[PDB]
Amino acid sequence: RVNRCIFASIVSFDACITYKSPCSPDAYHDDGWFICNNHLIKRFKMSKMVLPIFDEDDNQFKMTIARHLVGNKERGIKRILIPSATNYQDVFNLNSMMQAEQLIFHLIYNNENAVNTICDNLKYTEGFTSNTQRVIHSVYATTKSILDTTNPNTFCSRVSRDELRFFDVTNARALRGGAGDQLFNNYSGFLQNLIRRAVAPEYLQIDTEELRFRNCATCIIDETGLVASVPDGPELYNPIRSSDIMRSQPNRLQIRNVLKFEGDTRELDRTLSGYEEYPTYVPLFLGYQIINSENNFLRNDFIPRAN
Amino acid sequence: RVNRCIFASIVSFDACITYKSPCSPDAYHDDGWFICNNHLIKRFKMSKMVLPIFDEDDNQFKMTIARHLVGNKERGIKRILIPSATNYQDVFNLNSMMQAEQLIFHLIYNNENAVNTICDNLKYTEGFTSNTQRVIHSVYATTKSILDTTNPNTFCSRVSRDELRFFDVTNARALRGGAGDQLFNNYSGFLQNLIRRAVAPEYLQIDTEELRFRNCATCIIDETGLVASVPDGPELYNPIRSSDIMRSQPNRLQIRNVLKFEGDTRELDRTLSGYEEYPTYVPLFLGYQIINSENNFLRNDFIPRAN
Repeated sequence: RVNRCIFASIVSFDACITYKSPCSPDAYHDDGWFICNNHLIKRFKMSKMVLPIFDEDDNQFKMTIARHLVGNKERGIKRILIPSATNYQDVFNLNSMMQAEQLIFHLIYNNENAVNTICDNLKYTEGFTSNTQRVIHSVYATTKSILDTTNPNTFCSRVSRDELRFFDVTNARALRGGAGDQLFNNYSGFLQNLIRRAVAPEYLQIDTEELRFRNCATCIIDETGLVASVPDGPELYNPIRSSDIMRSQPNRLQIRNVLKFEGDTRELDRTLSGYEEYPTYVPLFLGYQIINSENNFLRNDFIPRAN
Repeated sequence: RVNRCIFASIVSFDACITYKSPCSPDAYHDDGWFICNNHLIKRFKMSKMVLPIFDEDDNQFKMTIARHLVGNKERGIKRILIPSATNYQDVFNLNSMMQAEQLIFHLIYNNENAVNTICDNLKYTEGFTSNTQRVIHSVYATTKSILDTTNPNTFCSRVSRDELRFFDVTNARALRGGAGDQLFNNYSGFLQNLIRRAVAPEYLQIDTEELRFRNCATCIIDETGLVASVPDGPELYNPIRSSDIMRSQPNRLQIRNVLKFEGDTRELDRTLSGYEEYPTYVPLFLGYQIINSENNFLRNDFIPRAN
């Protein structure tokens, strides 16, 4: 009934022109992700999806998982999914989109100086006190109201030190972790919640048993933020297919369409019926997870967690 | 209209007891495989499935791929998918099933001595010449009629040397291959066709472009046949779930159901709607493929192929 996306309250606070809100209907779900899918695929290279864990005794249990939207020939900056604090202002080219987007992003990355600069650049204009002040305060309040819940510290911490989620394999039966954990713990609580819900483990630990869902990692935590780079090998094929983009003619991309497949393949598809198609898009997979015996996985209330 | 599975012609040539034929309806498809899915999952640890390849210019192209039916705690013999000539009679305990099954398996692995022994053991019985003679010729003729088509040599070879399928990564832009290729070329044409349609490459080569579908291998070619052992790590999780088994109560397995998941997770599934479920089962993925420029992939007529 109520939207639960940070970008859902985006407003072009000129008080004259209306504003957009392209959030998909899944934003209203209490899934734990606080970004609508459209904003997830437009702002970052991610896409919500679910990973179901089965058994032999007919039991269902599912955990969320993200997906790449990056291709092959894109290298460097274009491979970045969630840039870190140092490398976000350059990759989001913030002087292009709306002012409220800049405010939201600067709140996300704890850049208070940018917030003050946008506020005092807004202040000098005519008609600020009419509606701009109240609208910018409403946007700020909504962003804070979404940011605090994801934050672990807050006023009174509802933190559950149960799911030891380490994005590394060093002393698996311990709390020892590499610099990846230090980099991951350097994000805002919203960022940590998003990256925790986005990437699913390839090794899992419940009670005393060990589970495995992949053989090699897919992404890696870097100083340039979360980057979709396969370790030790050429980048994985990703067909991109269809995704939304800002189409208002500011500038056009070259794209340089890598594949065309000019041949005809109607008969081959016709002769192969439903065989559980198993789509070949590349999902995220990184890290080692440990679950304590006492913990529960049915806490629908969004709890930031901490390892 | 006509079944294209070897095991579809299985008949208990006693002329008194009726015969079984549990092939699924997909056996009648001209999909390239020559084993019904039911026999595929009952005799070997495979299950047919398809894998579509996309582009950016709205084109479709799909190739076959097999699936594991092996769990985690199974080690050694139970990890064997398609046993080789040396290690097939021990793993298939051939003295337990029907005689015709033994004949088929001995024809598959070019064990002519076993064929002659089964024939001259059948010869001495009463009523052999009445109908058992013609039934054993019927079974032999059908098995040979399926075996020769997959065979490359035969009478006149319809072999195409365009697809270079290497189950190794050594001198990718060359014909050099490791011992895996030598072991693979030691199988019957039926076996080669099955393992060619079962495992899909992790790198693909069309013209000059390089494609990728996995970051690390899943199975490995051994002297003990095709064994489903992931390299460099613990065995992958596989729920097994529901599969057919010989249900006549001769003996009962311990199974030792590994997971039970006593917890309740109805609400967690309720709060997550359709999010591209992405099933987490383990498919086969091994080898490097090269496609020449002029080759075609719409040949409905099955061709054994040779690298």
